[PDB]
Amino acid sequence: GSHSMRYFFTSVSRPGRGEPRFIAVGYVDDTQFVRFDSDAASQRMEPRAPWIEQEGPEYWDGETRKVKAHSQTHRVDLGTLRGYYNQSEAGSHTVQRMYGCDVGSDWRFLRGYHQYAYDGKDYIALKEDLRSWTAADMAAQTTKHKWEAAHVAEQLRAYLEGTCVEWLRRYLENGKETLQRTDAPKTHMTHHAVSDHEATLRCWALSFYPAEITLTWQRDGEDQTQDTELVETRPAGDGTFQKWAAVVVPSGQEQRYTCHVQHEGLPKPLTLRWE
Amino acid sequence: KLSHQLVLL
Amino acid sequence: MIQRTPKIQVYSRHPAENGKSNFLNCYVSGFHPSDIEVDLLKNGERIEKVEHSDLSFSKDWSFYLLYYTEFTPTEKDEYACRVNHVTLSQPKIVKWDRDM
Repeated sequence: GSHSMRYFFTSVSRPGRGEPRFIAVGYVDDTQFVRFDSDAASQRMEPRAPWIEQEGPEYWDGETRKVKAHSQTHRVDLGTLRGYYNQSEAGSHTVQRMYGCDVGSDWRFLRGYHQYAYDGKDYIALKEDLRSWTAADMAAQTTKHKWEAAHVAEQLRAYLEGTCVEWLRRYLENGKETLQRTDAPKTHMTHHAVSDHEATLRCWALSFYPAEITLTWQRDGEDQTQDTELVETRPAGDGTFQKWAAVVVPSGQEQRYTCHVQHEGLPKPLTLRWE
Repeated sequence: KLSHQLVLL
Repeated sequence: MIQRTPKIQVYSRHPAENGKSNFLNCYVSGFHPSDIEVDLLKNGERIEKVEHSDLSFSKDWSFYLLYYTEFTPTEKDEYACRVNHVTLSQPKIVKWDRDM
C-alpha cells in the first residue's frame, strides 16, 4: 500500500583519467524510471520506464539541467571531501547521495530522506525530524555546521514534503498499470537428491512485485533459519523479481517441511508442502 | 522530479 | 577504505526450457567500490551482446548491477558468469544451474 520515490547519485573520482564519473538513477518503489550517465553521449536525463517517456520536453529539459547541476555539485564535493580528509590526487574516491520521500496507503507524506556517503561509509544524514543532521566523523561535522548556518534542512523539508510527494503521486497515476499493480508470486517447489539419505528442497517465488517478499522454511512449525539457504531478491529483467529458499531434508521427512510465502499480492499467506 | 537546491558539502 | 565482495547469482528470467527463448541474468550486488567487470560466458567464451543495468546502490550503500543477454537454453550448452573485482584475487566464475 505504501509507496516511495528515490533518487540515487554516485560520483567516482578518476585520478589521471579526466573528469569524475557521475551516474544518477531514479526509482519509484522497485521500478527505475530515469537515468543519467556522465560518460553517455546524450548528456540528458533519459527515460527508463514506458510510462515516463511520454512526458513532454519541458519535463526532460528541467530534469536535465538539474541532474547536470548535481553532477557539477558532486564534482566540487569530491575536492571538498579530499581536503577534509587530507588525501592525495592519485586516489580514487566515491561520493554517494540518496534522497526521496515515502507515502502511506493514503498517499500522504510519511518519511523524508537526504543522506551522503564517502567511500562506502556513512557521512551525513538528515534525521527523521527533518531538522537535524547526524555526522559520523569530524569532517562531517564541518558540513553539518555549514548546512545549519545555511538552513539546508528547511529547503530540503519543503522539497521532501512538497515537490517529492506531489510528483510521487503523479508518477503513480501515470503508471497505474505499472507502479500501482500487485503481482502475486508464482510459487513452486523443487526436489534434488544430494545422496541416498539427503535431499535439497527448494521453494521458489517468481513474477512478483514489489520486491518485498518473505520465504521461510518450517519443520513441524519450527523455523529452520540457520539451515535455510535464502538468496536475496533478484530482478528478472522484466519488472518482476525472484527469490528462493532451500533446506537439506533427510530422505523420508519431506512431509515434515513446509514453505511459507508472504506478499502483498496474495490474499492469504501460502503454505507449500512437497506431498 | 529532482530537487533544484544546490546543496554543497 | 571499505571494500566489499560482490554477491553473484546466475539465473534465467523464465524457467529454462530447451529450444525456447529466455534471458540469461547475472546479478551482482553488495560490492564496493563501484568498479566491477562482469562477463557472461557461453561454453567458456565471452558473450558480446551483453547489456547491463544502470549503476545503483541499496540502503547499505552497496552497489548492485544486473548484466543480461537474450539466449535460448539447450541441453548441452553451458553458461556461466565471470566477475572480477578489487576484492577478488582471481576472477570468480559461477556456472548457471537451471535449479540454481
